[PDB]
Amino acid sequence: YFKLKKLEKEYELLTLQEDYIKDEQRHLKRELKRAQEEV
Amino acid sequence: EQKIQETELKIRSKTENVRRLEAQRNAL
Amino acid sequence: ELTKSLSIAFENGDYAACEKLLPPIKIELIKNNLLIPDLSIQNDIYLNDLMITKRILEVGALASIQTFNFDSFENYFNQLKPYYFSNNHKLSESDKKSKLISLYLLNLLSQNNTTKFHSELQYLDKHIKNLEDDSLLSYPIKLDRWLMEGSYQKAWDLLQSGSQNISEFDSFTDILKSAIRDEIAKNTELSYDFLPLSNIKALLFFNNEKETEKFALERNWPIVNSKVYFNNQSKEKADYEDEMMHEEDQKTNIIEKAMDYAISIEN
Amino acid sequence: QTNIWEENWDDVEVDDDFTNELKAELDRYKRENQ
Amino acid sequence: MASTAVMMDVDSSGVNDLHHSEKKYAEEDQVQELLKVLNEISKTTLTLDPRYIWRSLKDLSSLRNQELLNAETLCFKTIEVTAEINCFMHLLVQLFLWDSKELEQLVEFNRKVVIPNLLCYYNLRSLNLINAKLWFYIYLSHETLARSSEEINSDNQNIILRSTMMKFLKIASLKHDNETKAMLINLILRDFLNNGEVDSASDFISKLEYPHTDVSSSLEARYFFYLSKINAIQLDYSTANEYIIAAIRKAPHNSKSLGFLQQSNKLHCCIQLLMGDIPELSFFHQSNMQKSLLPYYHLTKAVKLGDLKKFTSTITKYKQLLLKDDTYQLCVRLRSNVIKTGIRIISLTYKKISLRDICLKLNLDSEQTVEYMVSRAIRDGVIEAKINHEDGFIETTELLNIYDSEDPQQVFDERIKFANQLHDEYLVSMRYPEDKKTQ
Amino acid sequence: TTAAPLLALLRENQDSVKTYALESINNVVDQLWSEISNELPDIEALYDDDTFSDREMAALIASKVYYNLGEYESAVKYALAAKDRFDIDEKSQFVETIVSKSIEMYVQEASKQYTKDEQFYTKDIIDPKLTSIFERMIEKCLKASELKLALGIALEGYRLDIIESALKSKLDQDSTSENVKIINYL
Repeated sequence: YFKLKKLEKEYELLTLQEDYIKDEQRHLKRELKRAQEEV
Repeated sequence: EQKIQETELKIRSKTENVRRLEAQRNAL
Repeated sequence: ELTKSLSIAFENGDYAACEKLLPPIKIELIKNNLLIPDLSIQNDIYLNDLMITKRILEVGALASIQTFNFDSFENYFNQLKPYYFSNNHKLSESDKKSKLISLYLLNLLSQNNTTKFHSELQYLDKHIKNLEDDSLLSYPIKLDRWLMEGSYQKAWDLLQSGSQNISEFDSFTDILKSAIRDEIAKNTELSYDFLPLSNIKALLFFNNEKETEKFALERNWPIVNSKVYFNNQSKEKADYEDEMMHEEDQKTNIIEKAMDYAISIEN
Repeated sequence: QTNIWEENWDDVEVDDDFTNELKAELDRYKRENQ
Repeated sequence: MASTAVMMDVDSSGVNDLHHSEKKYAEEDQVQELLKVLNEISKTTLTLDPRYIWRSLKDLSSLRNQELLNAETLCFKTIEVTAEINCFMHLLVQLFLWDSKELEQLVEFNRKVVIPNLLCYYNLRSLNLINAKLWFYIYLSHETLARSSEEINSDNQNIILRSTMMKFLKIASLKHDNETKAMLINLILRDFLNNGEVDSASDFISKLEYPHTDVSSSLEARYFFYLSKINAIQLDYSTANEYIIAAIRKAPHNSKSLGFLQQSNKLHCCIQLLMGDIPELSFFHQSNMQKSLLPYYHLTKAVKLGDLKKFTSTITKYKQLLLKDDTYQLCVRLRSNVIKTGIRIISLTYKKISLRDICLKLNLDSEQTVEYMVSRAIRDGVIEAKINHEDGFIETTELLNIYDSEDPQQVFDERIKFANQLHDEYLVSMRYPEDKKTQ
Repeated sequence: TTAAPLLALLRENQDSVKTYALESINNVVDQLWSEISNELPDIEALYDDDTFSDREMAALIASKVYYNLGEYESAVKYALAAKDRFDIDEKSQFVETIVSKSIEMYVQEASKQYTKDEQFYTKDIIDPKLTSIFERMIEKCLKASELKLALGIALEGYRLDIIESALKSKLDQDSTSENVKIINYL
């Protein structure tokens, strides 16, 4: 049970950690293309 | 007891999708 | 005890009367502990007590199948089955145990479940060692040999002559005969459109052709005088198995789509 | 058996050629009989 | 000497400490790689003898000394923990008939290793440090019995084992409690392949495949291997072969190619037989019989013709070898299947033949069974022809297509399903190089 | 051994037998549920026979099969059905598993219950069996007497009844600064 509420809970972050990225993923993806234009 | 025990293994498995996006990071 | 009473009852035939004796005796081996295969070595049960316990399974099954019950038969059989085959089970062994499974394989055979039938031959412990030495056991597969591919000639003949058919087996023999011919019926239906009513009866091994004529019409077979016809040998169209293949482009479009996503999600 | 022959389909069969001639005679011998 | 032996173990423990740090990606694969090196030094002599001292002092270490059972003595709560387990691993490893003969000593010790302070807390911790093969591989030997009487009641230890393996199937929590798993099944599978009917294989199938990645392709293939033999008398052939076609190279075995892959191949040969295909044994001539194919060749040799007599003779001769491999059950079907195969080439070529020429081939074989025998054939397809005896003319269909159908395009979806094949699996292997650059 | 008799004993009458079937079965389920996994349809119906009492045997038996089938809300339900065949102090990884399995269910339930009402837990909507066993483990958590253990649960459990009492009880108990800190910690 115990130390996880301490520990385990801190992994919700690591969930978001993914969730930070695939967002930013499309960024570079698009940031590519409109930039892929001018180059 | 083991109530929250394996609950790690949920997110403990999530360690990967990180690294995909991590692979992607470079890859992007 | 009820032990021998039924053991006498069965011994007397009278298997209807033998039937109701089983459950109480079935309540015995509960407490007698025999009915459950005893994983802890009991020293002497198998032959101390469990002897006829091993038999009452046989016996009860024997009567049940003689009374044309099958699960009961098989149930008892399933229960004999460890005492039949524990793995090692030389501790006790018996004979019609062959006959039983023989009957039961033949049952399975009639039960028209191919793999399990065969995979039971695989589940069989000693196979050929067991198998070939029992004509009863020798029926189903040799039959199956015939049966499976669809020439029944001697097989169908054999089962009329079958000593087990001649002894206890005529239960499925009847079923089987019909069970046989329905395939031939299709095989004929496959092999033939228009077949003389004689030939099909000759095929169906019938004496009256109106015997057949039922089947053909029970099959719903187009028929004129003297000849069974197949205008439609099959079920073509008929509702389900639709909306998938023809999955010409849709699936391939999705495939395309997929491939294009295999192209797109490749990003 | 050795290493690389022309391999497949498959070993075919054997005793044909002379058999043929044995018959090529017989054939023609039958055709002599013809 | 014993040093260098232990020095390996030391370095292993050194890498076990790399596990005592964390997974064990190295350490396991190290242990794996070490398990390869397990052959080299070996003995027990001062290996096990100082090992006690090297272990000294833990109770189970002294318990394992019961397995040592020798003259060791000499001299030498934390650094001793999973090492001892890892040595209990080696304790297993020790016993391959390496450093052992009768593991029935160790059988008990297996449990008395596995059960105590083991088979307990390891869920994610011990990462297939269990080798249940090595567990059972012991009993595998013992199953040379025969002897044990079974033994017992019948044979409950192996029963209990299945249950004990079940007790891991229990412990298989899908928390990554996996790798070893379907060996336990592979066991039970081959335990069915001992006496049994796998069909709870379906229930085994119901759960899973050995998911997924971390398992040795071997067992993953050895999975399929048995998983084939399911479909064997389940009478699925393709999928069975598809398992073989998922099996063979594919789990690289070369050492295990020799005795073991023949078995694999032995079954593989049977498949196309079940499918009547008879691929070219031209290679299957070699790395083969010797000890595997050639009866299958003899079968194929028959199955090319499928002359029942001549066919049967093969079996009649090789039955025991069949029997040895329990391939006997097979081929009985394929008897007329080739006879029917020939039927197709008897000249179904003519859009018919008359009855009694296509009877003639059966008038070469049997009569008016022909009716059946052809209906027996026409039954399954396997030929496409028609007849009516009213005509007594056995009418052999075109078998002719201008295809323009999806038929090849099915075979493309096949390809297409591989259009990603590594094309995707590159992206799979794109991570490893570049994300290990990030470290 | 192999379940074929017990498979056979199943349909066989005399709920006595079925008991002794289930009894013997129950013990040997663990391995042989595999064979038995096909008998579950009857076993289902068996649990639907109020005539045969013990069917909670089969229910938990099915639960054994269901873990062994990876079925849980199945298993849990029939473990929940058991109550007798089932107990928390009964120790198998399975039991520990199914409990822990059974448990998690509560949380979102409770959370979904928490969603609408925050006194949800004061009410019946959650299967009390779980809630009981939940709290019974919370009791065990109280007897574990490290209560973030209980709290972080009851945190998500949203049960102040647990929480406050866990505090209040512990309050008078000991940990002068800690009972303060335990709060703060939480």
